[PDB]
Amino acid sequence: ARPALGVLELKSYALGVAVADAALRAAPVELLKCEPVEPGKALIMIRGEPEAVARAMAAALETAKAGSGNLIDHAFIGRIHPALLPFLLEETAAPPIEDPDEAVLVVETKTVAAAIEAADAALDVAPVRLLRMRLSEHIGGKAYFVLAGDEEAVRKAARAVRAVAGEKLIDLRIIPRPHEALRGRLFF
Amino acid sequence: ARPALGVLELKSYALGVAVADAALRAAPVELLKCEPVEPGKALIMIRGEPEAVARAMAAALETAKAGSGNLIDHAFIGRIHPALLPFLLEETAAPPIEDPDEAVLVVETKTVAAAIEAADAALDVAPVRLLRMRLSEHIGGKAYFVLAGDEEAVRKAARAVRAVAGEKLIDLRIIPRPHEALRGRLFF
Amino acid sequence: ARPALGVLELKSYALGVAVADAALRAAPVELLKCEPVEPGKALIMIRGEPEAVARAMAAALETAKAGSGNLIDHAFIGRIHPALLPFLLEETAAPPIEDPDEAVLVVETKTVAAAIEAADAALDVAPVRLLRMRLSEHIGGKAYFVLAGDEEAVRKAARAVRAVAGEKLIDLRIIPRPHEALRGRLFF
Amino acid sequence: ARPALGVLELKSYALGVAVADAALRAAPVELLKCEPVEPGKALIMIRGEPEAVARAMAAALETAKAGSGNLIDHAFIGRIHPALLPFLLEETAAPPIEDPDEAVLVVETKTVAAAIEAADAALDVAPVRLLRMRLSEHIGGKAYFVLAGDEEAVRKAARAVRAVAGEKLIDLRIIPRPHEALRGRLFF
Amino acid sequence: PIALTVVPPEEAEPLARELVEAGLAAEVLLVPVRRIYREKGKVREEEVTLLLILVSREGVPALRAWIEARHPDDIPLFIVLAVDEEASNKRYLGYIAAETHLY
Amino acid sequence: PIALTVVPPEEAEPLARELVEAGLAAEVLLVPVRRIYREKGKVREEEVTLLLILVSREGVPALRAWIEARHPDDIPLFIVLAVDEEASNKRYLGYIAAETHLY
Amino acid sequence: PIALTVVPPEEAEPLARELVEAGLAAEVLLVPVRRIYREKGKVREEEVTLLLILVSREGVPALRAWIEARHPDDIPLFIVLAVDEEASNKRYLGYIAAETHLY
Amino acid sequence: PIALTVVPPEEAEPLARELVEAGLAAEVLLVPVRRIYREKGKVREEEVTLLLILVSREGVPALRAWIEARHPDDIPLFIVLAVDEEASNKRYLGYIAAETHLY
Amino acid sequence: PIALTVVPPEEAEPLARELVEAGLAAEVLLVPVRRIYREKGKVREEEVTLLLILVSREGVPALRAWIEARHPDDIPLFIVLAVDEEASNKRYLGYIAAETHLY
Amino acid sequence: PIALTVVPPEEAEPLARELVEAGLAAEVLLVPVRRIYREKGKVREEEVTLLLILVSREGVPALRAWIEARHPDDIPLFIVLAVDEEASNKRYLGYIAAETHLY
Repeated sequence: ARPALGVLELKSYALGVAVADAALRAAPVELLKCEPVEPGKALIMIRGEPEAVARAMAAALETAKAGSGNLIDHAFIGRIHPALLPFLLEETAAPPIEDPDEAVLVVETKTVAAAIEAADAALDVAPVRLLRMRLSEHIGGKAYFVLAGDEEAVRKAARAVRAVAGEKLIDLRIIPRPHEALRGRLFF
Repeated sequence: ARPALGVLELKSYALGVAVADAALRAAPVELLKCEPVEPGKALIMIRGEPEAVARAMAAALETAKAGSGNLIDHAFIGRIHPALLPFLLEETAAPPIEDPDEAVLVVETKTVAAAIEAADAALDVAPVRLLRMRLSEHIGGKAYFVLAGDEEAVRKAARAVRAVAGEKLIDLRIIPRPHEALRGRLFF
Repeated sequence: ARPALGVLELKSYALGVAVADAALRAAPVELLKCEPVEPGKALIMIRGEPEAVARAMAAALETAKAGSGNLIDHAFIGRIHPALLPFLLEETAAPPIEDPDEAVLVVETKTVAAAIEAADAALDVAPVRLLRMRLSEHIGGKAYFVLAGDEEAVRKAARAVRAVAGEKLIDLRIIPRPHEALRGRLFF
Repeated sequence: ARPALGVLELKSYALGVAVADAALRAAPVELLKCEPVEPGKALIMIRGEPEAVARAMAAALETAKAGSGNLIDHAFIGRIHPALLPFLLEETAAPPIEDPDEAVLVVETKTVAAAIEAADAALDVAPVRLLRMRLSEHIGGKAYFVLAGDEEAVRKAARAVRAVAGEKLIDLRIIPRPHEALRGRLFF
Repeated sequence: PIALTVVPPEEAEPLARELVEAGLAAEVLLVPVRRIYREKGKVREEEVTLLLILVSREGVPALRAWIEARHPDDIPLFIVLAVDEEASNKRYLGYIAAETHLY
Repeated sequence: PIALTVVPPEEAEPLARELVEAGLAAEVLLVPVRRIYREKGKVREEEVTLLLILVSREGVPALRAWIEARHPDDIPLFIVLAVDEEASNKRYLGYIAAETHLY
Repeated sequence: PIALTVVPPEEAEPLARELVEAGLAAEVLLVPVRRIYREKGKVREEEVTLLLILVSREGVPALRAWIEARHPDDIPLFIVLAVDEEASNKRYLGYIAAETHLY
Repeated sequence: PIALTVVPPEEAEPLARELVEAGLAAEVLLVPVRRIYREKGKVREEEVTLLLILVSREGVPALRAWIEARHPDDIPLFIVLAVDEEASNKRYLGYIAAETHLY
Repeated sequence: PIALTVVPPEEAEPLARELVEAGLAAEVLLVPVRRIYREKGKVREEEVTLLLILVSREGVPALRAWIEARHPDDIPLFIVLAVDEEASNKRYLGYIAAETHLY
Repeated sequence: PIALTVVPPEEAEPLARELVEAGLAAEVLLVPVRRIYREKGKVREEEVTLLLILVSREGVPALRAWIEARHPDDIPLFIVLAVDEEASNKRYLGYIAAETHLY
């Protein structure tokens, strides 16, 4: 439910396959992702125990030094939130509309690693819910997610998101009461 | 058959959700589209009565001023052509080859709003037919459409298209007699 | 099994339809491809007899001079390798893992024409196998392929690939022994 | 055996004589060096007790403010290593080859002060030996030294040298087993 | 960042609790130190408490204004330490920013 | 740089010794502090130990990964302080870099 | 800035008083810490005192030279912390600069 | 590129075969030419063999070193011709690069 | 430029005449050479004919396409040599360009 | 560079010897080739000799002027090949430059 996670982004798919092989050889982890994404990057995701994933991440970072400037971002979370896993495993269902009075927060970042880190921090701090999470899928390389909750909770999580994301944040918007027509598409 | 239409393009999906909410609250319209498109834009489409759609477009433009320079294009048509609607509603069928001697005109523009405006103007002016209409779908953010008719009619519509599109036109080509092998793919 | 092949890349889809029509009219060839691809290009592929395909390629190059600087790349192969055809025709199956000790070579290029030329040269020179071949499909306009064989054979083919591709090569990597988890995704 | 040392480098020999006079007047120290060196610098070295040398260094730094930007580097060591002194006093003998299996570390820096500081730090940290030490003598203004020891000891000292030297390091190389012909010239 | 202030040992916890419960700081650590300073040209010696305050970059101006508008002595100690954010735990920096209620 | 973490007083020395003997840090200083923090909207009060870890600029990523992969609490405290290297003792900075075994 | 040095507990106050009364530092805070370090490849454990020295940017070179010309051990600890001056109390920074007699 | 050397007619094939079988050149063509040159100020006339060597851009330095370290005469003929690669058959250039074993 | 191809000795003149009379080349020179190449890892030896084709810069793409669409072997030899036009006879370069009928 | 001219087989050696002994070229190689060309719209066929002239970059203008001021046919063949000097034997390039007497 709460394993460790490691994320790497590289400019080359060829170096991505080399990096993934080094990570898999170093420690007994499970490869969640190794594929090219927009706009011509490579995304690698692993999971397992915190010590094994840390060992694999160190080995993968060693190999990436072969490509001068080929590393875009990376992250490592020692214990992922339970709400993050269904969206990463790609097997998920649309959450119900438990409260029509909930506000929404829409966040978009440049990198996948920044999005996963900011979402995990926001979920751990404020009492909010994750409605949507899209990871660089035909949107020009950006990533975005949507959080739901009260107005005070959402503004608290906006503070956490702004701090974690840093200079990789593209935009952040809070909508106090979504319309009925919008609520159908957002809650998906 | 001939309602009003309003189109907005924005650089941010977060501001797109805010703009869509303001438009829906202002007037009783129907939201046709609110989604991210290539290369990282947001597309919003509404329909209804001319006065309601004009009211919603004014309100949406007010909200877009929050994002400094976030508005890319917009348009508002008081009465859409009957031939445009099946392609916008996404439920359409391949038109038949009513005349093999028809010429074709292929037009591509930078923005979706310019394409819809140019197509509506060309259809209202010259006696031509709309064969295809693709709106920023994995083609690097461009949009394109294909018109069919006689040679004189097609060159008349090319004049209208060049005037309406303006500086958002990318290319324009007239093919006097398409080959049999090409005619299959074009008429789709 | 081994016909001739001709490839053209253009910046405009409108000029792509014009170029395809001229090529089809010049010689009795078969149109394999005419579509827009990322990041806003046009790809045209034909096949037939070497003399007919050469005639069509000459005519198509004449039309492309109308677009000043619109030609990106082109190639013409007098006899394609038998292993290339299933990947170009899009009807292919995942090759079996005939030897777990095989090394892999991952190559990515800027253009489709460079990828097809480099793959054909490498297959003709060294005793290697083609595992995967992706032609500008939602990866930011790049193309890539994967070759498999012994270590000596793979390094021989890397020399051929570097020479043919030239300045259109993006990256090239040799992985001596892929992991079991990686081998599943690579051999696809 | 272990007195204090102070080093100053200046762009002008005329200001070097002024600085040396101020330092000598301030405290009872011994002038080890006052001469022009390549590529047109001035080198001043003093020795004595830690409090006297600190007093002289403060006075010398006051005078150097007359020359705007004339100070290149300076350093002050409260207790020099016993192995440094024979090379600074210029009366030294070639160390014997106590172990042919020793590795060597060759370090070159831009300034004399950086070389003396890095050598003293490396000698204090790891169990290594100083074989050679040349201080800006017809080599274009650079300085270099050579250390000898085991492989683990030499790599430990390389870490210390990189930290102390900082941006004044030019190159650093570790040779695991020097050849017999090279060993004659290196051990000199 | 981290802000350092020095207060007499008696008013350490009252100030710290009132600083946290008012939302001006996410966290406070208290260290009993021994202070050597010059008063009227003579070296004195007193026992004080050192406060390490964890606040966000946006709550610093409110914290400084709140401190010297209430600090007992004539010249309050208030030093802000630069924190290297790229090598720090980013999820804790988010916790610091969220628990510093702007109000 | 200097890294600050907070641990309960019982597991301070075991963590510090295991951190140094494994080559992840050249030196550790332990300070008993008193912690005031907000838990469930109420101001709490606990006794902890503050760890000042002296590590090189290259051993920081290994130290951060080692800390939060083993830290007990949900959000570990890990703050890295910027050190002005031009005014510091350069021979100690070399000692820090050499005693931080990369492994 | 703030300079950190570590001395044995016996010579803490004598060094601090002599450092302040000589005008080399405006203020010194003394903290009893517990030190874990590696000596001859074995993890040792000793009790020391941590000195937090408040000095101006101009008195740093005199302070560093004064410290390592008199420090007992072979490699003295001397780390200078970068202070963010724009968010700090500016009237205290003036007090620090004025009480650091250049001499 | 293409490299041109001139050798006496007897040692043409032995040199060519030994050059190809050692992987220093992908291909060699041999042409019997007639040579007119000046020796000791007098125009001479001899029969030789012209070698056209097809090698890659990376195997040129090894080929030149191999040639003049073994060439009989005092000043060996070794001229490299620039090849326009954009108008040449690219699949043959790949064959040349692959058959020139770097070793 | 000058293009070099290698063909078996029997089909040399038929190919050359058909190449000139079709306007694809202004001029062809035929040289009987002796070819040493590696086939299946063994050094072979065959007699061929070397073709030196004089064509203009505009007729090169048509010539290359015409050659490999009709060349017998699997990998045809087609190398284009760069010609220094500023030092060459310019009236012959005009003859080459005029006799290469674009068609 | 290398210059190529074509002459009838009878006047090959007289022209080559007179070209070398006059100092206009360091070296000449003679190859009997077979020429296919178009005369009056009909493909003809004649036997000629191909001359490969080794001259320096400074003796080229004198060589071209000397050739077409004495060449029999109306449009003389004179093509200069670009030589890649960085990968060629530099001591032979010096021999070529020294044996091309400027006069």
